Amino acid sequence: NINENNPLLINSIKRLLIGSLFAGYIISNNIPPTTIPQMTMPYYLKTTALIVTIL
Amino acid sequence: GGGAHIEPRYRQFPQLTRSQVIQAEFFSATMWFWILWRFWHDSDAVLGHFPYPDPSQ
Amino acid sequence: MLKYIIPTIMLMPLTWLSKNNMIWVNSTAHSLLISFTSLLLMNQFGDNSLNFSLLFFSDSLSTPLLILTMWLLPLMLMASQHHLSKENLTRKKLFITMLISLQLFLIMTFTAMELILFYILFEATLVPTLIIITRWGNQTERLNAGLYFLFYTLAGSLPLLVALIYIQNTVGSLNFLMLQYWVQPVHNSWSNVFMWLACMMAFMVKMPLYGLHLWLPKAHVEAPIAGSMVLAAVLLKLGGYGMLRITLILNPMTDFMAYPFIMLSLWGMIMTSSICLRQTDLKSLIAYSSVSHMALVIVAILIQTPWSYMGATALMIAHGLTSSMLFCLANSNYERIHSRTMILARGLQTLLPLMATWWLLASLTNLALPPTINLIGELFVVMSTFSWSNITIILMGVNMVITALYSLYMLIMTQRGKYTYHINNISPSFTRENALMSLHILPLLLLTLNPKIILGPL
Amino acid sequence: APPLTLEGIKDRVLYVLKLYDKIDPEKLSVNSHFMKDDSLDQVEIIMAMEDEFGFEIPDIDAEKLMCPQEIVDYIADKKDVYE
Amino acid sequence: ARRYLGDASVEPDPLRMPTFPPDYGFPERKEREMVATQQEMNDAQLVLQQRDYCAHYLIRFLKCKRDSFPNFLACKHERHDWDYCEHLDYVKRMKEFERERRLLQRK
Amino acid sequence: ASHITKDMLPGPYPKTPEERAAAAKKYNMRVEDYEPYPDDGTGYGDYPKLPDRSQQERDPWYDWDHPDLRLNWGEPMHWDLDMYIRNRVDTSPTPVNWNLMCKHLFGFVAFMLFMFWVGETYPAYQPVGPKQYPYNNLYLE
Amino acid sequence: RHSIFAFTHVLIPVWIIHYYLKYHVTTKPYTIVEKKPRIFPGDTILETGEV
Amino acid sequence: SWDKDVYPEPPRRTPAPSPQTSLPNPITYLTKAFDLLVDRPVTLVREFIERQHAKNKYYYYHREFRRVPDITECQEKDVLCMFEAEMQWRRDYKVDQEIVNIIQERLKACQQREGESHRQNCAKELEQFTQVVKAYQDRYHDLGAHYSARKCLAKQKQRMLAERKAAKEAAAA
Amino acid sequence: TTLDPAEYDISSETRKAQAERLAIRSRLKREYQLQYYDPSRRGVIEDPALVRWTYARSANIYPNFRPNTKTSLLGALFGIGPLVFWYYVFKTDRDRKEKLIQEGKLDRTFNISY
Amino acid sequence: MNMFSSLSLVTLLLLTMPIMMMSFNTYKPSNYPLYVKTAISYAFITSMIPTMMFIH
Repeated sequence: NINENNPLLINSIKRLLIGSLFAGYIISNNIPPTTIPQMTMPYYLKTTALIVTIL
Repeated sequence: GGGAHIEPRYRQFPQLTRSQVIQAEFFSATMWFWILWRFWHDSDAVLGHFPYPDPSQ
Repeated sequence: MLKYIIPTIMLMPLTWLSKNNMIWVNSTAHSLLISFTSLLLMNQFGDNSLNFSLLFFSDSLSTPLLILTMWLLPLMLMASQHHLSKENLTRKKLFITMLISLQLFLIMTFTAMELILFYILFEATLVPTLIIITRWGNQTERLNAGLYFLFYTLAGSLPLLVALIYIQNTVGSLNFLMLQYWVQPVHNSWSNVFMWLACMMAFMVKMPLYGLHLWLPKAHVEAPIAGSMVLAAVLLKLGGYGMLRITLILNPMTDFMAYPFIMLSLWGMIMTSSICLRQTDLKSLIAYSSVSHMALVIVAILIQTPWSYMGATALMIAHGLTSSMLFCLANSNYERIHSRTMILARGLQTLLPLMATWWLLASLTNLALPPTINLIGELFVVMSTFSWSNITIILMGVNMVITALYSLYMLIMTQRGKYTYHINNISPSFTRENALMSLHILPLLLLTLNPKIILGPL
Repeated sequence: APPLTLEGIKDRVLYVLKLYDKIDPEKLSVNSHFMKDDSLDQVEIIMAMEDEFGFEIPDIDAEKLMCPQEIVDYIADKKDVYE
Repeated sequence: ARRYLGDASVEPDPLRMPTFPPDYGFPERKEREMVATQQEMNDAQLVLQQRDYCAHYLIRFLKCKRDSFPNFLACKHERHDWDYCEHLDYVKRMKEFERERRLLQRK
Repeated sequence: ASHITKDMLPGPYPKTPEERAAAAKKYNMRVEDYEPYPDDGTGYGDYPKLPDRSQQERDPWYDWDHPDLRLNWGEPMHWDLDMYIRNRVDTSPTPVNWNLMCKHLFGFVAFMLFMFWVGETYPAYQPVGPKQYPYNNLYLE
Repeated sequence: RHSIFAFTHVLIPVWIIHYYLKYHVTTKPYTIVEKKPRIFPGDTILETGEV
Repeated sequence: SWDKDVYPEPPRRTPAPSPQTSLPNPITYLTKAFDLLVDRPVTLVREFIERQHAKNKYYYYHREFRRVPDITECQEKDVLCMFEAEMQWRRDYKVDQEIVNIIQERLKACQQREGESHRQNCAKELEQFTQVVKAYQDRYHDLGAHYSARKCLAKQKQRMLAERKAAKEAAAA
Repeated sequence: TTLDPAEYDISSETRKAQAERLAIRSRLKREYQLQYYDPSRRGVIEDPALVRWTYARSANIYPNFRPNTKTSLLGALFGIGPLVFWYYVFKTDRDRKEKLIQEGKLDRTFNISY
Repeated sequence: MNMFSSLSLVTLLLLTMPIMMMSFNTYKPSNYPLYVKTAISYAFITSMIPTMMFIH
C-alpha cells in the first residue's frame, strides 16, 4: 500500500535540499576571519582519512 | 475509504504516478553539477610545501 | 490590626443565627470582604519599622506573612462541603465556628508585639485542631494520633516559660522587641548551654527534624473529612517562624554548638525524601515531601548572615501554597474512590482530562521551573551555605534530584489502561472540584511577576 | 488508511492450500479439517501465515486450527473486520 | 628580536608588548625582523593571536572585505599572497629541528 | 469492616497449616510452596504469617498472560507476594553475569598510562636516546 | 488577501515596540551600548587618514 | 534625564561604509523605505500625546532628612538618643549600596565598548572599582554581624577592632 | 546478574497429584467474574489482597517486632553511623578554613558578596 | 541602528500570538496547523534582516 504523492511532504523535502547542499558553501563563503589556518599538511599525513572512508 | 489514487497491490509492482520521477531526476543532476566546484576550482591543498627544511648553514 | 479581629469575630454570631442551607453561601460572601482590608492598611513603608499602634501590634513589618493567613478560610469551606452534609444543622455549624475561631488567634499571632503574649498565643492553637481529629474524621486509630498530636508540642514548649520569665526578671522586659537594644552577650558555660537549649528546642517540635517527627504522618494520614483542617495544618507547621523573632538577638553568639542542628537536619534531609518512594498512601505521599524542603529552611537561619534571610522568607510560603494545593488534589479523587491508597488509581488521565492539566503544573512546582517563587529562594540557600564550605552543595543538590523522581513518581501513576473496575467514579470534575483547585497558582505565578513584596528586612 | 473486509482472508486461507505443494488444489475450500491432509502439519500449515500475517500465533491458536474455517473465524475478531 | 626590558605600564593581557609577540622567535635568520604598527593595532579592533608577522598585509586584506560589501571574494590572489607570507614564514620556522638535531649534538 | 484475619499475626508456627488457607489463600492446602513458613527469619520486623515474601518473585513483568489479566495490569484476585519495586523491573536475558564492561572500560586503562606521554606532531619518534632534543639549548649565534 | 490576515499579525506590533525603545533611551542612562569602529585606515568621518 | 558626568563614555566615532563597487547592495533599499513606515505611526502619535500630556502638570518633591546626632551620643542603656542614631546609621547604609551599582556599570561601560582590547585599556575601572569594593567590606560590612543588622552596636566595634588591634598591635605601629 | 533465572526444569512424572493449583484461583476467578458482571454494581471491588497488604505492612510490624536479636539492633550501623561521619567531616571543616581566614589572607579584595 | 535589535524583539513577540489566540478570544476558524505555519512563515524574512547589518 505504498504512497509517495503528497505535495505537503514535497514542499518540505525540496526546501531542505536546496538549503542543505549550499549550507557550508554560502555561510563560510562570507565570514570575518577569527583565527589562523593550518596551511601545512605534509606527505603521508594529509588526506588519508578520506581513504579511511573508502575502505 | 475515500480515495483510490494509488491502488492496493499483491506484489505486482504497482506503478508510480510518473510525475514525481521528473523532480527525482532533476535533483540527481544539480548535485552533480556541484562536481564542478569540487575540483574546478578547488584543490586538496592550495598551500605550498617545505623542502624538508634542512639548509641551516 | 486596628480592626481586623473586630470584623471577623462578628462573623461568629452569624452561623447558627442564619437560616438553612444559605449558611454556606452567606459565610463565603462576608469572608472575602476582609481580604481587601488586609491588603489596604498593610504593605506600607517601611524603613525600620512600622510599630503599628501600641502594645498589641507591631504590624508584621520585617516579614508581611499575613496575606497567606487569610486566603484559607474562604478556601476550605468550598472544600469541606464534599463529605460533610450528612449531620444535623446545629452540629455542622459548630464545625464551621471552630475553624473560624482558629483564624482569630492566628490573626493576633504572627504580629503579637511581644513575647509574653506570644507564648499564650503560640499555645492558643492545638485546641480546635485536636477536636477536628476526634469528631468527624476517618476510620480508627484516631485517638492515639490525637495523643501523639499532643505530648510533643506541649512537651517541648513548657521550658519557654522557664526561659522567658527568667529573661523578664533578669534584663529589662520582653514586652517590646524594639526595647531589645541593650543585649548582653552570652559566653560558653554549663548554665548558658541550657539557656540556649530551651530557647530553641520547642521550635523544632513544629517544623520537624529527623528526630521527634513520627506524629506528623499521623495527623496527615489519619485526617479529617477531605483535607479540611489538613490545609490549616500546613500553616500550623510553617507558622513556627518565631525563631526569626528570638534568636536574631538573645544569645546570637553561641554557634559553637550549632553543628548538631546543622548536621542532623542535613543527613535527615536527604533521607526522609527517599523514605517514601515505597510508601503506599497518597496522604502520606505529600507528607514526607513536606518534611524535606521544609527542613531546608532551618540551616538558612542558624547560619546567620543574609542572602540567607532572603530565600528563607520565600521558602516558608513556597510549599505553603504548593502542599496546600497538593492536598486539594488529594482531597479530590477520594469522594469518587473511597480509599486513599494510590495503587488502586490505575487507569486515570482518560476519564478526567480537565484536571490533568492541574496535575502537571502542580508537580511542575517541585521541579519548580526557575522563574517561580520556589527556585528563586533555593538559589539563595545555595548562595549562603556554599560560603560556609564547599561540601554543602552535595547533600543539598541531591535533594533537588530525589524529589525530581519523587514528584514524577506520582504523575506517571495516573497513566494506565483499561482500569479493570469503576462502575462508580463517573463524575467528570464538577464546578467545585476545579474552581477550588484554582486560586492557588493564580496568585503564585502572579507573585512571580514582581516578587518584591516577598522579601524580609533582610 | 486502507480498510479491510471479510473477502481478503477468504482469498488467502484458500490460496495457501494450493501454495503448499503437499496439498493439491482439489481439497475442500474452507472445511478440510486437516486430518485427511503431529508436528509440521499443525505448525507448518500456519508457518506460512507466520511469514505473511505473522502476529506471533499464540499457544491457543494450535488446538482451534483443526477446522480450517475456525482459523478464519477469530481473525475477524482480532483484526476487527467490518460490521 | 623583541623582549628587551621594562614593561612600564601595569597593563595585563600582554597587549602592552615589547614590540610584538612572535610564535617563539626569532631565532636565526633573521634574528630581528621587527613587526608592524602598534598605535593602530589597538586602535583598529584586532584581537590577540593576530599580532604576529604578516600583519600589515592582513590589515589591508581585511580592508577590501568591507570595502566590497556585496562581494563573495575581494581579491583571491591576496589570500594566496597572505598565505605565501604565512607559509614562507612557517618554513623559515621549520628550520629549528634540523638545526636542533645538528647544532645541539656533540661536535 | 473485615475483622476475621484482617492482617497477619504473630507467626509463623501457630498451626501454620491452619493459616493457609482458613483465610488469606496464599497456599491451597499448606503444601503449595507458598505456605506461610517463609517468614524469612523473623525476630526482626519482617513479615509474620505474612501473605508476603519469599514466594516466587523477581518479576511481574506484563507477560502474554491471557488466562486472566493476571500479569501486572488487570487485578488477579489474591496472589500478593511483593510490590512497589516491580512496575519497572524484569526477568533474565540470553547472556549471563560476565562483567566484561569493566574489561571494556579497561581498554583506556592501558591508554591511561598513555595520558602521561606527549603529542608533538613532527618529527618522528626515534625513541632510542636523547638525540630527539625537544627544547631550546643554544642561542642565536 | 493577504490584506489583514498578516497585517493584524505582523504590521500592527511594529509601531508599539519601537515607541517602547524611543521612550527608553532618554529615560534609562544605559541605552544601546554599540561597540567601537574597527577601522584600519583613517576616513572622512574623522579628519585624519592612515596609510 | 540624567547627568553625563555620572555616566561617561568616549564619543561614538562611526566610520564610512565605503562601498567602492558598482554592484547592487541591499542596504540602499532597506533604510530608504523602512524609516517612513515607523515615523508615521510612532512620531506623530508621540507628538499627539506631547501636546496632550502638556495639558496639566503635577509636582512631586524631594525628601531631605535631618541629622543632628552622629555616633557617640549617648549613654549605654538609653532608648531615645539610640533610636535616631539607628535612623542615622541604617539610612547611611542603603545609600552606600547603590553607590557601588553606579561604579559597577561604569566597568560595564568600558567592556562592551572596546571588546577587542578590553583589558589593557580604560585605565581606571579595574583600579578604581577595586579601590571602592576593597574599601567597602572593612568597617562598613558587618561580617558576619549583618543578620542582626549590627545597628550601632557592632558597626562601631569592628571599628574598635580597626583601631585597637589594628594600627597599634603591629608591634609597634 | 539477577537472574539465571532457571526457566526450565524436569518433569515426567514428578508429583502427578500436584496439578489443579489453578482450581484455587479459578474458583476465585469464578467468584471474581460473577462479582464483576452484574447489572448494577457502581463501586470498586473490595479486593482483600490489597487490604491485607498495606495494613500488614504500614501497621502490624511493631507488634511483630522484638529487639531479641542484634540484627534488629543492626540499624545502629546505618542511622547514627554516617551521622557522626558527616560531623567528623564537618568538624575538621570550617576551622581549617577559619585559621587561614584568621591568620593570613587568601580571599580576593572585591568579595563584598558573599 | 535602533532597528538592528528592534526586529529581533518583534521576532521574539509574535510567537505569543498563537498562544494569545488559544484563549478563544474571537479565534480563527480553526485550521491550527495551517495558522501556525503561516505565523512562522513571516518571521523568517524578519529574522533575515539584521544578519546583514551585523556582517558589515
